[PDB]
Amino acid sequence: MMRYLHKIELELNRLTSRYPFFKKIAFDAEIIKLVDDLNVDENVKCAIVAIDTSMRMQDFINEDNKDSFVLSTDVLSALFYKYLSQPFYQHDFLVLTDCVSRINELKSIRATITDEIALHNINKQIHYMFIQPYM
Amino acid sequence: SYKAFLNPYIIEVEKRLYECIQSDSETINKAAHHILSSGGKRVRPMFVLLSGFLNDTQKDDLIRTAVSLELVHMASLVHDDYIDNSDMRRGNTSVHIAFDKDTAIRTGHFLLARALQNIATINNSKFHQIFSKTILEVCFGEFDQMADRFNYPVSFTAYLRRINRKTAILIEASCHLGALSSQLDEQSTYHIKQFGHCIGMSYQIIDDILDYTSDEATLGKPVGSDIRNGHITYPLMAAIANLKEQDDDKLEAVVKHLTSTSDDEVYQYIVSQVKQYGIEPAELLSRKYGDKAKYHLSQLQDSNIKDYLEEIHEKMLKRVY
Ligand SMILES: CC(C)=CCC/C(C)=C/CC/C=C/COP(=O)(O)OP(=O)(O)O
Ligand SMILES: [Mg+2]
Ligand SMILES: [Mg+2]
Ligand SMILES: [Mg+2]
Repeated sequence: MMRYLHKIELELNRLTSRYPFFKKIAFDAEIIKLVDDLNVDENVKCAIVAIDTSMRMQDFINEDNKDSFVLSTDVLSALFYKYLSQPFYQHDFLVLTDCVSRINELKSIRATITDEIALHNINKQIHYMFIQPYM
Repeated sequence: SYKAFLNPYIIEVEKRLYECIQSDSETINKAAHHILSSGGKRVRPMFVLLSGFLNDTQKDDLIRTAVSLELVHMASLVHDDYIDNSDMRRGNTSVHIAFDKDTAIRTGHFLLARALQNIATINNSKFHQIFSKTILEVCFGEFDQMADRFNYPVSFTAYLRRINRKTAILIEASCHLGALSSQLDEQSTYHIKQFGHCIGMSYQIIDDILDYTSDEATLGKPVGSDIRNGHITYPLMAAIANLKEQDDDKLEAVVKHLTSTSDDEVYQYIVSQVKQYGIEPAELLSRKYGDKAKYHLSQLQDSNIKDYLEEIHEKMLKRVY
């Protein structure tokens, strides 16, 4: 466990402890191991993990967990923005906010495609959305 | 004459609002357009712009700050209507109905993405500190509201907190970020900042009042929607206190035992008790915030822009004045 992981897990555990309607699903294990070795600040790693988990929670949203999950993806987005604001990481912000825009685009188009190879490729692009710009 | 001064800007931000939503994704472009086409008083850009016009200055940042606020405001609405199960918006169908749940959630995040893209230009920590702080706070307010559903009592402090985060602060940010993107002085920034906060407070009380007083025509949804979804608001709180003064605490008992599975008869009872006992104190409270906003308007330097803000203050709070 790195320093940045302690930081975000501390802040998320505080949220679950304060707001009962915040639900924190597990971070993607593969994306954690990669982020661990990224050449960026502690703050940028937190934003990355925050926004990545935010979007992944998108897929789990039912009618049974929506008044929990929808808002929870929104603080995670707000946290992402909070992590890059003091000091302002302008370049990382422009990059990752673009990633947020593009990952929602790829998920829509994903809903309207059945082709095998095109599914494997777009999923790949969606799964690695927030870490590719840093490799 | 105030819709003349902001006329060239409102159409400019509108043009850029449609620019910001352009997408190579089919549904998202349609969905973003769908809500962007739906009414919109654009009241938040109006505060951004007017706040920046308090001192002599010109920035491209000003009008693009307004564009971002609208995008965030609308991002919250798409998500809201899906959480609250609402199917209507000012007479237009909500995105999760017109499309589906997945599109609704995606487009919300998409709008937030572009809104943040739009202001990523502005190289300023304070700016982003303020903006990111209010967005977090809005979420926090929503969490609290969801946990407060069908949970009585709700303290007066907790109610003020609730309406602050869900309406007041985003508008306060509009006046604050607008003042920043114009390098306005601390004395004048404080007053317009507190004007935005107080106007938003007053307006949200009025909204809560209308949930009880108005009809489904001006609401677009059943009268007493807030309480039917478990939301305890100041009008209900005030009504309960008044009846206890007349030694009648039956309303209190009913609200305390209120549940998500409660019968409509119990809600109809609650509604009428609120109409009879809770309206006037709620108006009184709303007026306090309105008058406080007036004071902050009166303390800033006399100018043309001051008159436009004052005329917006009369329009938005007409129901109480
Ligand atoms: C994604 C983002 C930027 C923020 C997420 C947090 C969200 C969804 C905030 C919703 C904003 C509140 C609207 C009013 O709520 P109401 O009382 O339900 O208002 P009405 O009755 O008009 O729906
Ligand atoms: Mg709501
Ligand atoms: Mg709603
Ligand atoms: Mg309402």
